[PDB]
Amino acid sequence: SGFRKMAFPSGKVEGCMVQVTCGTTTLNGLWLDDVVYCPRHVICTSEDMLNPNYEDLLIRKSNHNFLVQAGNVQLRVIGHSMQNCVLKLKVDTANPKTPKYKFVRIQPGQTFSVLACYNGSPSGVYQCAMRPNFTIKGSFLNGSCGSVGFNIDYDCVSFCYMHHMELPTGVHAGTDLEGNFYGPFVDRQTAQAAGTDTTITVNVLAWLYAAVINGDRWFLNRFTTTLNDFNLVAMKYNYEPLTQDHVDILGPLSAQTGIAVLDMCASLKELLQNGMNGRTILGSALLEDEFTPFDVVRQCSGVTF
Amino acid sequence: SGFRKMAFPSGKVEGCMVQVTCGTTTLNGLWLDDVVYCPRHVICTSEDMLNPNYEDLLIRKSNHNFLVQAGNVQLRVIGHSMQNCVLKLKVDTANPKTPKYKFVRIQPGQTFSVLACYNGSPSGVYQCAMRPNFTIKGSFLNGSCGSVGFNIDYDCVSFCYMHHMELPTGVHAGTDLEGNFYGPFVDRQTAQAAGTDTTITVNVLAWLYAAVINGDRWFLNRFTTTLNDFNLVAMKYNYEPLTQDHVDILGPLSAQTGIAVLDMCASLKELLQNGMNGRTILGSALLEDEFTPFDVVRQCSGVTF
Ligand SMILES: *[C@H](Cl)C(=O)N(c1ccc(S(F)(F)(F)(F)F)cc1)[C@@H](C(=O)NCCc1cccc(F)c1)c1cccnc1
Ligand SMILES: *[C@H](Cl)C(=O)N(c1ccc(S(F)(F)(F)(F)F)cc1)[C@@H](C(=O)NCCc1cccc(F)c1)c1cccnc1
Repeated sequence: SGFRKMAFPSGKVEGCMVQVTCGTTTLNGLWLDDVVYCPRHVICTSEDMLNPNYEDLLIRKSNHNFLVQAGNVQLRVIGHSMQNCVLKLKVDTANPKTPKYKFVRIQPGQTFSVLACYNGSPSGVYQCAMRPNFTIKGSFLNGSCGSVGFNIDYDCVSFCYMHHMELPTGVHAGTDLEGNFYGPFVDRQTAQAAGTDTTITVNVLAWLYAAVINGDRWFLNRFTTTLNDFNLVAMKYNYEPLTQDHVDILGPLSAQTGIAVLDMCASLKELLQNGMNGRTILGSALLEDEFTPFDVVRQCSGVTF
Repeated sequence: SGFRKMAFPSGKVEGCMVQVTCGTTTLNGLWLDDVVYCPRHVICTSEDMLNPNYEDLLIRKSNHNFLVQAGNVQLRVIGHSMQNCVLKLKVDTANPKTPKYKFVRIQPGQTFSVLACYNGSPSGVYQCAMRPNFTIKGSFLNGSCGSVGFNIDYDCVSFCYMHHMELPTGVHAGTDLEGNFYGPFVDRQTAQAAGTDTTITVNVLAWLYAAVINGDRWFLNRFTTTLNDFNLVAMKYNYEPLTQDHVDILGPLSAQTGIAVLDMCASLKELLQNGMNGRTILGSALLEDEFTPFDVVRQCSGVTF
């Protein structure tokens, strides 16, 4: 019993983190095979971060200008290129600790573990959701850039996120491992709007299923509803519309609990319209939307990697 | 910016987890040097868990009855003993991945990372506090026993917790690595009272400092108070008494923020007496007490290991 925001075990990702230095800028890189991946803003100086011409900046740089360090071991750079917003540094040595891995572009509302790093060394590990507005609410200081987000499936690490920036609002923006930003963000120090964020409805419902599995039942009501009627209420409270695909994905939790998805939708409506009345669910006084239905099933049947 | 419940990176602990089997019971063990540590209830059968005589049960067992497996590699058991509630299995091989490590008995209100395991394999990693009543609010299924709690200081892992049991209430009890239970708990299937839990006041105050550092300031009031007066209010809301040692430990956060500790105490009193009025602090609609003042300082200056 119990339900917690659990990260993946970070050991396999720890073995790939390196430090990348170019001039005076130091940030984190990801060493897979004989390639090191890092944010291209490593080549930027303080005077060019307002409007960097990355193609012109990268031209003033050669392989020897990139200092890559894995622990105390200095790697030798034999090639550099730019892919979208990431730099790929070809090194003379294949990482002996390279795990089985893919690059994945995650969809909004999916979750992943962040290994926050400084100077190529790990600080800590937390579970995150890609918000509908393609930001994350993380914990990231100066130097955390190049820290990565991942999921694990048995032995394969699926990298989905590289940390690039903090917006003036205090939320976090980054790219996939091909260097394409999630959302409309660019890698320069200019004001950027994340836009209206919404609550991941399917995830809140997964969490209400988690709650019932663990004996929090007080919010279960005698009412049912319709996708259309529920969705009229979703839009009012800035919740993502619920679709039959969402309903289909909750099916295991429905089947487990014998609570029909639309009956949980009616429970959720009463909470949105009435609040929690100073009560709590799984230790929160708010509705939690950072657990996918896969995250509930994983946690509740004790899936190992 | 941002503030999150961050666990330590789990790589060094992953390399020490093994599976321990005795008869039909399988649980997790911790392989350090040539010793494997596990809950002694590994020797118990379903018919003896209500009132195990551990000394009599262990007598019916020999080294060959203990099956220890690190990945697919079967370890050879050349000695077994019982220390309090843990079994120590001497194996023929020193763990090649043994990290620099100590055993530590943690104090109530201290925090640590749990690597939840099944069949000697990691599921995930989360940050926990030892509650004042010596329980933890974790996520643990059948088979999670032997999962460990730790803190890291640069390169040294300090193991503080081994998971033993779930109480009928759904909270979690365990031992230090010398097998001494935190709290009054025993390792048998009998009803056991955790007792009244209290809120870790010093930790709530650290978290209010974290909140101010990150720009949540709405709860800051024009009132001050006294340790004695604050403590009159603490006892009413089941909060631990605040002592000058607590005040002393918050000093860095005081000094950083220029908010006197007793001024934060007055802020906290107004919240306890008035509630949050549907507002939120660092994304919670409740007062959070699972960050130590050391956890705030770590997270806010980006300490790596
Ligand atoms: C990267 Cl190691 C880092 O921590 N950055 C960072 C620094 C510079 C740039 S860039 F170079 F790419 F010029 F473009 F600016 C990106 C990221 C910190 C950071 O985000 N600095 C800029 C903050 C800012 C201000 C106004 C408008 C913006 F879009 C951005 C950083 C600090 C904390 C967390 N992550 C990153
Ligand atoms: C250990 Cl792998 C495990 O998951 N246990 C467990 C099983 C047996 C015992 S024992 F053997 F030591 F006999 F003593 F019971 C301890 C722990 C699960 C568990 O706790 N089972 C007993 C539950 C229970 C019921 C009533 C009163 C009690 F004190 C205990 C376990 C399940 C989930 C999380 N942790 C442990």
